[PDB]
Amino acid sequence: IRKGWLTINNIGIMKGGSKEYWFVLTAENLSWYKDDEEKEKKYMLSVDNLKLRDVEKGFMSSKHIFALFNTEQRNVYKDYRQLELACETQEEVDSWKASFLRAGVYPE
Repeated sequence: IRKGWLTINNIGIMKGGSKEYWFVLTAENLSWYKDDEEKEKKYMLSVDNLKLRDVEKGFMSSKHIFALFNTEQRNVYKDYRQLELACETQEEVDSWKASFLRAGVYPE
């Protein structure tokens, strides 16, 4: 539904803390790539089982932040703080959230 660059701020210390990844959001799958060639298909998140979450006051609010989480299945994607995602502006976060809603991701 929507493709573009998207930063993750919660990554295991053996790789790095913050890195930009290519993200493709569809109703069938949420596919994450190291680059914009759409060749690696490193992993995919579930669309219908995944949920959007807002973050409470107290998080680092210079970046615009939201989160992806799942609780119904054992496959919780390693729960890197319930897949916290961040963008430079609120418009990117809202466009992502709307794309998740169109894919089939339910609101909180």
